[PDB]
Amino acid sequence: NYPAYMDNYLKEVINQVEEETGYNLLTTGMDVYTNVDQEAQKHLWDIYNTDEYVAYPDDELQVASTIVDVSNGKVIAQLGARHQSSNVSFGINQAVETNRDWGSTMKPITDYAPALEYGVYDSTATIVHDEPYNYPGTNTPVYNWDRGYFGNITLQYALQQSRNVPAVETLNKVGLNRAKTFLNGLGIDYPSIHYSNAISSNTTESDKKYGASSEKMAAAYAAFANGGTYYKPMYIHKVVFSDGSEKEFSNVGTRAMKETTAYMMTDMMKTVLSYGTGQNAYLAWLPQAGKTGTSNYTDEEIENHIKTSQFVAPDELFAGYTRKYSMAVWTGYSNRLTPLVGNGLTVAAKVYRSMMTYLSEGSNPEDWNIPEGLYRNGEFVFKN
Amino acid sequence: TSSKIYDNKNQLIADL
Ligand SMILES: *C(=O)[C@@H]([C@@H]1NC(C(=O)[O-])=C(SC2Cn3cnc[n+]3C2)[C@@H]1C)[C@@H](C)O
Ligand SMILES: [Zn+2]
Ligand SMILES: [Zn+2]
Ligand SMILES: [Zn+2]
Ligand SMILES: [Zn+2]
Repeated sequence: NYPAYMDNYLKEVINQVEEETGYNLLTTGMDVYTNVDQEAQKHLWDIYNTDEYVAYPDDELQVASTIVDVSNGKVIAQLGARHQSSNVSFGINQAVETNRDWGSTMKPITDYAPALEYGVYDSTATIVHDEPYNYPGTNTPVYNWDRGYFGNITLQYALQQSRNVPAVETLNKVGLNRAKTFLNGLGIDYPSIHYSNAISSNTTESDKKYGASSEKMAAAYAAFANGGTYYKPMYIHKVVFSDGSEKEFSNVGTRAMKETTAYMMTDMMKTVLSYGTGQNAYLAWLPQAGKTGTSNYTDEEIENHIKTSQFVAPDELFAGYTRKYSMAVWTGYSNRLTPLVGNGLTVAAKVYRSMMTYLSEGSNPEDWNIPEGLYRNGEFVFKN
Repeated sequence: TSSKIYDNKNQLIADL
């Protein structure tokens, strides 16, 4: 027997234990030590299932998120579902499932960071292009949400207003190989990477690790926060077997990107919260950065199943980090064909604010130090 | 048979 809220976390614990030790912890007696912050976790559960912290439009709107310790890669809270009036043990943990499109939140890790990393761009002020543009190799247009084109704009503003044209084109200038490599270093992969992926975590498999889940996004954005170091998500700290033996799990890092890249990305993403999209996640007293996401429906879907004139979406996403914690939010309905309307779209950002409020208040919120090889200028940062 | 789960503080939270 076990608590209501812990269901999702234990499921991953069991999965991780037998991946590293090869023992289903239900068929073998062993004491296992985890990274779950109980208070934080109960607080997470409280944001989902009350009227205290977030105003929901209805009882079946889903939220799914994962919170990581940026310094070691320890998942401290996870919750893939809200309101579960059918308690069957260890259900489908949506928080690690990848079968939903993370849309624009893929831009930072797939497009601009690698672009900067491999020195395709020199500054957060480099002028990039939002003009009529086509997916390379095809006569298919890359539309923006507003169907318009902002023209000549800076990289920073491009990320902020979240324009699809400069995003896609930037994937083309990085190269598809380089990008697949960069995503791997951030723990994300596709069987096959395509230009569509510059604005979508939409994959062909999702049989395993392919695509993006709140797990893999939290793990990726933590690298932005700590200066470019990816840690594999961890749930377990130590195992003690019946036979007295003990295996401790030390979580080691890998260089995902240069510290200057990690910084430049952070700096731009700061403006997302302040001047642009995720203002519903803005905290005046907390040094944080993020990217919003609003996926869309397919051509088939638009005509046959979705019937409205309004701004609608199957998924709304947020992916923010502070100096200490990384958190990635997914929102939507179990059946994708139920669209997100008006107020439903703010939930992702509001959820993050609420949970980030809790973890940060008390300890002094430290900002990011501008590191060797970068200097400050106007609204932007430049290299050397 | 019987397994015990402990949070980040090391306090028991689940028995499986
Ligand atoms: C990405 O998911 C999506 C675009 N990015 C966003 C977003 O960042 O939320 C949007 S909605 C956008 C509408 N608007 C005006 N001012 C701020 N915002 C939020 C679009 C749909 C890609 C895939 O198109
Ligand atoms: Zn609380
Ligand atoms: Zn409360
Ligand atoms: Zn161009
Ligand atoms: Zn292709």
